[PDB]
Amino acid sequence: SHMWIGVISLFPEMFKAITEFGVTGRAVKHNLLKVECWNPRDFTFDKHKTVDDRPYGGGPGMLMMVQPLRDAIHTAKAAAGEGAKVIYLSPQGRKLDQGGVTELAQNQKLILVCGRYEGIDERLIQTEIDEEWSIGDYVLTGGELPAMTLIDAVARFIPGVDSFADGLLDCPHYTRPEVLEGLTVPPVLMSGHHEEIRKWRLKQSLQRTWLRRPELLEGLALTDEQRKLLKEAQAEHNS
Amino acid sequence: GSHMWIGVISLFPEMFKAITEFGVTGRAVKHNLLKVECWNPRDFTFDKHKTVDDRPYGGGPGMLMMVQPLRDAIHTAKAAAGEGAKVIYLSPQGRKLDQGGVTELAQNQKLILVCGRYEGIDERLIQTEIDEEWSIGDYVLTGGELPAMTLIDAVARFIPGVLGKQASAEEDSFADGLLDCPHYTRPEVLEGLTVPPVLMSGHHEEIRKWRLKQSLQRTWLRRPELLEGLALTDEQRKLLKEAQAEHNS
RNA sequence: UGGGAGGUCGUCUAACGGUAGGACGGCGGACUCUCGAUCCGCUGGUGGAGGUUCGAGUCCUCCCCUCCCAG
Ligand SMILES: Nc1ncnc2c1ncn2[C@@H]1O[C@H](C[C@@H](N)CC[C@H](N)C(=O)O)[C@@H](O)[C@H]1O
Ligand SMILES: Nc1ncnc2c1ncn2[C@@H]1O[C@H](C[C@@H](N)CC[C@H](N)C(=O)O)[C@@H](O)[C@H]1O
Repeated sequence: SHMWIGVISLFPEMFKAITEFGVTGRAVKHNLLKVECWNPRDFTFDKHKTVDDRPYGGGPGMLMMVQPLRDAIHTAKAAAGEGAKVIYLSPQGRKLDQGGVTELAQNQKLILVCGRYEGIDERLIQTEIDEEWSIGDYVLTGGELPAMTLIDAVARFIPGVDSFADGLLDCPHYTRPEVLEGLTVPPVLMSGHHEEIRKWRLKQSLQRTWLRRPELLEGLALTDEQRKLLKEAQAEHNS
Repeated sequence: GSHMWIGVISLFPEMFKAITEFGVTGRAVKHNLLKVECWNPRDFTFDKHKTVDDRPYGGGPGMLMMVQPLRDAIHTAKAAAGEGAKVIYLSPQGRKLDQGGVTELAQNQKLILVCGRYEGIDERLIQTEIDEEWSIGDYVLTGGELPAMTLIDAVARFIPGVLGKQASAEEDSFADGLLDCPHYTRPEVLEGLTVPPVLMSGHHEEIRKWRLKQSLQRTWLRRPELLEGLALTDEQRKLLKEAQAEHNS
């Protein structure tokens, strides 16, 4: 099985950033992931290929023009066939987190609408969009980076391609040399005992989650081992 | 004129064309309002195999970035940037980015962004070369390039002259700490839905109040937590109260 | 529907008793853009009757509608 992602964007070339590079790029070459794009501009019918328009009530800025965007969405929705969910990238949507990523991952086909300018017509959101998703509480100039972020995150779940895995931040990592700028690698990682290492790393993940993002610890049911190790870390932090 | 410089450390510098050749950010670059320079650790690898990943102690998942190429790239960039440059590591273990953080980061004249790949980077490079760690969200990506581009884009909207003449009236979410109001454009009736008459009224004061009320109502219904510590005018309190009543009962 | 005040394009704002303008909106067009930028046309008004005056947005009367002050 593979993942198919439809994208509606005025700047499809931006998507090369994920399709021609890294793990996701490798995913594309092996046909494990396909990303098809439709450009509202290819759907205009005028001399200047207009894809934006003025918002009613005046004031500055522009919105994406309704017709080209709509036609692109219907065309993409068509090509996608039955069962394809249309998602609009927006700061007012559901904030992405690992749970949202896994849910989005269930879907076999998705179509991602990338806004530009001041956004899209509200009626298109009500009539064509199934779900709105935000990548964070901040505003960007467009939805392409958010779309690629979502794609990359879900792409990690495609067969043949873990922090947050258990609700915890990842542990610290080390590689050669044994000593770097007077800093030595914790002896336990070189001890070669898989069990001592596993326990040390788990304790570190727990300590970091507690110290940097302690709130990520309310919704979890720690195992006896996790509760014990966390208890130890808190004792070490301020004795 | 207004200018900002962003140094980037990345194995895939070409990814950055996504924010430098396109849109508002592309024009900002084309007008020298925003400058992005990229150093690639692969160009600093002694390894004859242009190898940039090394094995993690303890065995485990994946590979880590090789220390020497990454370190040399960071020192070269830091040296080129000169003094006063803040070094940031993109990582999910970092401070979660939000609009307040974007304004704060936007307070820097020079920044260097380190983009990880594979399982990440040696913790000691973080302790010795990194000033701050930032995450774009509670989810895991294959690399720091998208997060870096996200950070750059987010701060770029705040560089004067980027959006154009009087961007102070340009409306986006979080700009004033509230979510944006809904927007409408031509045609007047599509898929049975009509544009709210007030926006066609030409009545300026009512439109200002409508927009403000919509922003308050939408923020209240979708992200009420933002409303927890917000300085508000008498008018916003009144308008918000009207909206809360209107939906309830 | 008691006592005050007031009516000009859709909105805001001008005009001595002398040919009713401007800004924004709305419609449409140029930039030759990826311009969330900037320009340019077109649309459109004195609430209604009387009366004074050579002439009324302006002054007088009545009618209507609107705001403020206690139903
Ligand atoms: N936090 C975000 N998450 C996902 N997409 C975003 C985010 N911020 C901006 N975008 C995209 O950027 C496009 C252009 C934005 N300037 C529009 C913002 C819109 N006016 C709002 O505040 O809701 C939006 O249509 C979205 O597609
Ligand atoms: N949410 C995020 N915010 C910022 N950077 C991220 C995010 N997710 C992944 N990255 C970066 O992209 C790469 C992700 C992977 N290397 C895995 C990282 C590993 N889980 C860690 O704990 O660092 C690293 O460079 C991360 O710093």
